[PDB]
Amino acid sequence: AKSKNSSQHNQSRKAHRNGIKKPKTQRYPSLKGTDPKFRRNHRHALHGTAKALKEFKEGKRE
Amino acid sequence: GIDLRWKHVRSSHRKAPKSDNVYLKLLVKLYRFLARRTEAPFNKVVLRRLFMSRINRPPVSLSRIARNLKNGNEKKTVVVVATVTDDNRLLQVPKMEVAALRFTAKARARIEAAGGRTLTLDQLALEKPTGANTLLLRGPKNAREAVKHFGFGPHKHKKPYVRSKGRKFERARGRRRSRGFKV
Amino acid sequence: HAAGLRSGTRYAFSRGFRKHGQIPLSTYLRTYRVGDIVDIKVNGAVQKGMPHKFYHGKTGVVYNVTKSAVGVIVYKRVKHRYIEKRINVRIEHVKPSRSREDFLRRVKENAELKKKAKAEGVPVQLKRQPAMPREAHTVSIADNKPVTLAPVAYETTI
Amino acid sequence: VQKKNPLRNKQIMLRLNPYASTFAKEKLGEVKAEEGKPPKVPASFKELLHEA
Amino acid sequence: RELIYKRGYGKVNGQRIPLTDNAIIEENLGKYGIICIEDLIHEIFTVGPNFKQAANFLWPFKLSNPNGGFRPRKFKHFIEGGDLGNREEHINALIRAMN
Amino acid sequence: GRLQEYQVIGRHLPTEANPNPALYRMRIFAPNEVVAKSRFWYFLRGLKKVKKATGEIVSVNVISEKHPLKVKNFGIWLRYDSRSGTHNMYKEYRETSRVAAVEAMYADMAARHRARFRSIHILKVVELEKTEDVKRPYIKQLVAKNLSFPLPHRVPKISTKKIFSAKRPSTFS
Amino acid sequence: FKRAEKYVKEYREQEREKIRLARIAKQQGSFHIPAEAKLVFVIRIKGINK
RNA sequence: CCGGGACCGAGGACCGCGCUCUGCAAGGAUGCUGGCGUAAUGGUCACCAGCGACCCGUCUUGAAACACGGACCAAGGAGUCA
RNA sequence: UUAACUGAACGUGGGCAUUCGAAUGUAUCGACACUAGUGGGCCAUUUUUGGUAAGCAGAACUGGCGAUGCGGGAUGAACCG
RNA sequence: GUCCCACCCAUACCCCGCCCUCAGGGUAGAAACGAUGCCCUGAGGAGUAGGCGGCCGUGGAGGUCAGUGACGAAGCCUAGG
Ligand SMILES: [Mg+2]
Ligand SMILES: [Mg+2]
Ligand SMILES: [Mg+2]
Ligand SMILES: [Mg+2]
Ligand SMILES: [Mg+2]
Ligand SMILES: [Mg+2]
Ligand SMILES: [Mg+2]
Ligand SMILES: [Mg+2]
Ligand SMILES: [Mg+2]
Ligand SMILES: [Mg+2]
Ligand SMILES: [Mg+2]
Ligand SMILES: [Mg+2]
Ligand SMILES: [Mg+2]
Ligand SMILES: [Mg+2]
Ligand SMILES: [Mg+2]
Ligand SMILES: [Mg+2]
Ligand SMILES: [Mg+2]
Ligand SMILES: [Mg+2]
Ligand SMILES: [Mg+2]
Ligand SMILES: [Mg+2]
Ligand SMILES: [Mg+2]
Ligand SMILES: [Mg+2]
Ligand SMILES: [Mg+2]
Ligand SMILES: [Mg+2]
Ligand SMILES: [Mg+2]
Ligand SMILES: [Mg+2]
Ligand SMILES: [Mg+2]
Ligand SMILES: [Mg+2]
Ligand SMILES: [Mg+2]
Ligand SMILES: [Mg+2]
Ligand SMILES: [Mg+2]
Ligand SMILES: [Mg+2]
Ligand SMILES: [Mg+2]
Ligand SMILES: [Mg+2]
Ligand SMILES: [Mg+2]
Ligand SMILES: [Mg+2]
Repeated sequence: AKSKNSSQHNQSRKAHRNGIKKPKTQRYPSLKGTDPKFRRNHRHALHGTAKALKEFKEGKRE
Repeated sequence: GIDLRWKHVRSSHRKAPKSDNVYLKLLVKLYRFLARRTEAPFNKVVLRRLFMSRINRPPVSLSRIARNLKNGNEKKTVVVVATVTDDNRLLQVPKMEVAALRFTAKARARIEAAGGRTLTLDQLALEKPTGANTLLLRGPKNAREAVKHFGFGPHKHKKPYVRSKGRKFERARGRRRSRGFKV
Repeated sequence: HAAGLRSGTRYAFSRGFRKHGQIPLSTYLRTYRVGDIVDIKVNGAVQKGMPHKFYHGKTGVVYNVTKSAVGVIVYKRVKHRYIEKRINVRIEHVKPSRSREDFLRRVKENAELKKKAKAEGVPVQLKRQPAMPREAHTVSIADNKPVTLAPVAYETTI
Repeated sequence: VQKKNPLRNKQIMLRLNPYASTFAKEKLGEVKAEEGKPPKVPASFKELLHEA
Repeated sequence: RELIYKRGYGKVNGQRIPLTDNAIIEENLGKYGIICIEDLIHEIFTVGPNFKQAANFLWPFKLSNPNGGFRPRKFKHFIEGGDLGNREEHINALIRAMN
Repeated sequence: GRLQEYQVIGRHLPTEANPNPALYRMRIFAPNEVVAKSRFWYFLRGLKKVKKATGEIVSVNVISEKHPLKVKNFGIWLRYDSRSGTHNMYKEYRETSRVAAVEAMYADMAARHRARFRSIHILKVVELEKTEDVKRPYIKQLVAKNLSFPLPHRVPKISTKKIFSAKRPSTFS
Repeated sequence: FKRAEKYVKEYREQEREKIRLARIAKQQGSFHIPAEAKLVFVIRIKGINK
């Protein structure tokens, strides 16, 4: 027999029952999808920055 | 009518231990009194952790204690509301004063042989009623086989429920491109 | 019925009246940085790098910069949750957004207001207030005699 | 244990506002307007009022 | 004045506490210069700089139905002859009946 | 209802391009000043390009009847909406005040043409100074010379709680 | 006590000042537009259904 | 500022805000008096009276249904174990 | 990456507040685990599509009945309160 | 048809008592407490499918009540509490 085809009648209320969850933002976003050349350079830039920061405490004194 | 979204909402945290241990009940009474009559947040945290289930009190190993004993924490009293276990990988146990819910036999023996000291939580309450000069430690909560299965789904890299491991168990059609698609 | 990619984009993706043909080159001359806030507006004359019709008229944050396109983060409402979508959009469909210009001008105005208030010894008001009810005032009818109006009688105009 | 209306219980009223007794005694609710012969309403005002 | 004096309740630690003493008002609003019920009334009536704090400290007033009733049909606008909307100064009679 | 004539003076909000805007005055018959201001804004929307949001009320005053103890004839020109169109009609009343004339007008329109308050526009209310400018026979017969009449078949006043009477009442007083 | 005394005096003076400003405008032949209301009391009159 | 009426008396040493301060109407009723001391109050049952009140279970969007099962009663009777 | 320290990204060090930069509320924030029933719906305002129309058939938003008693509409799943 | 006054009553609103639920506090140099108790305060209460908690009842087992009973156990009847 025939029946109802489709409906969105109750969906808004069901969605709002426990709130519309918006994923919280973070200080450091994922570098996924970023330009691989930029990622490759950024890796070594971070390496050098950490090395320089450690030498600063150990006697480099920048 | 009053038009409230929430009514009779119960607190989602434990208010007492589900355990029937008589000595745990005595310890809970002691730390209830301490948390009521002292300003120290340490006592309240200890009291709340005394209610917790075993999975909420993962074990802490001697090596985990030794990691946190570094960088100016050598003379602090280690407080673990959990079981303290031994670690074979740690060959030299540093001198330490640890108050824990319980110790394994090997952990207690090695702590005492290294010149350290072992305390119960009531002894800790006696000597440091406000938790002064204490280092409060927790074990790895997520380091558990069951947690590896939680949230299994596409592109989530969790552990499936399988009876065995091998080429014939969940490794074809849905896991490689040579069998239609991968996950 | 159909559910193709560009279904229902007859007017949204079309170029306006007397807006066809050559594309101004300031679009290509603009520069974008990661973290910039951009408005997405699909240009119908550029079929490469076209975002889906959902993202037409949406505002997002640049998360990736490439040779001729930018990656934009948008938040899309599906069922009871928000999903973080990442779209690669060519520059022709991207415009820098004024959605933060008021705040970006207010921050520096507040900085100068703070330094001037500290110099002058009197605090000022940094936060914006909503429109307040009007104060008491006097209106003189000298050379402004009120004009008496009455409702007009009905009559046909056809 | 019992909320007492200060508008009915004078003791509660004096507890909350010690100035209530002085207000009642000095009759600050019956202060009459300052003296002075009132100026009459201007003829322009009256003409505008009855203009139409 | 009458609303604060008769139906005055403060939100103290999430609880609805009757304003039977000036100590409660001083304890919950003393940092804003409000230490008495007359101070609270003055702040509300004059819309002072701490009107937000005073009004939010006041628990929402729970009035009774008006002693003389409403207009014949109360769910039209006041202009149409009902009770909804802005009746301006005429809300004082409604407050006197409802309070 | 029980009405009162209000002089309502309003104004467009002053702007830089138009300081000191024109002041508009209307005479509004309303139960209260809230309704008076509402009707003022309604008619000013009808007549000029001014709204309540883009304007303000300069003044609201009560226009009392200057001789409420003198009997007068009033002519009211009004525009009203029927079920099938809009019409203008002129009617006459015999009252001691403009407010009373307007109340009688509202009751009479409701009684004879089923016209509600929402569908009537009072174009003009004028006190007819003379006698020969009275145009309606139902006012002429009241202003007839040496007018006097009896009150036949008048029912005596009996308390509604006096259910039973021991003698049959008379209707001659 | 002193604060309440000051408040009572302030209320009376504000009322009298409004009255005298309106009167002086009327005398000078102008209209005094009073300040728009700064406080409202709002009462929920309908129920919680529909 | 004066009256007239109704319903109610929660708590149980003091503690507090206070006032018109030897005291008080101020963090919840006391004082005086009368009749009776028993079926008097009160409970239960039967009946009359005023108002109210469709037959349960079930499937169902919708059951009092002109939808199905049920004449009545006792006992048995259906999420167990590995 | 640029002709180049000149940019990009991430930082070190120093400074800001006589005011953390609209309103209102916060009578609840977030994460996790395990699992029930449901997956025939129907009615109403407004917008509607097919149909001459239907107590007909099909959709959008919101509110309802289902799952809900109570006062009113005599009588009623949905109307008013 | 319009306008006005008084009045009638819902399980709604306001004040008070009580029940429960939820929440927030106090309570040991213990004259101390079914601390799983007591004391103080505030708010809330519809519900099919369904979930959870607490309790009542039945056959049998261990411990205990130095338990009840032929001077009457169990069962059964009872406009008696
Ligand atoms: Mg079928
Ligand atoms: Mg279906
Ligand atoms: Mg939930
Ligand atoms: Mg309730
Ligand atoms: Mg993916
Ligand atoms: Mg092959
Ligand atoms: Mg193959
Ligand atoms: Mg109370
Ligand atoms: Mg004079
Ligand atoms: Mg009455
Ligand atoms: Mg009514
Ligand atoms: Mg009896
Ligand atoms: Mg009967
Ligand atoms: Mg009946
Ligand atoms: Mg059927
Ligand atoms: Mg049935
Ligand atoms: Mg039938
Ligand atoms: Mg059937
Ligand atoms: Mg069948
Ligand atoms: Mg049968
Ligand atoms: Mg048997
Ligand atoms: Mg049986
Ligand atoms: Mg499911
Ligand atoms: Mg299906
Ligand atoms: Mg399912
Ligand atoms: Mg169906
Ligand atoms: Mg239909
Ligand atoms: Mg059908
Ligand atoms: Mg059903
Ligand atoms: Mg209902
Ligand atoms: Mg009914
Ligand atoms: Mg029907
Ligand atoms: Mg209650
Ligand atoms: Mg319930
Ligand atoms: Mg058996
Ligand atoms: Mg026997």
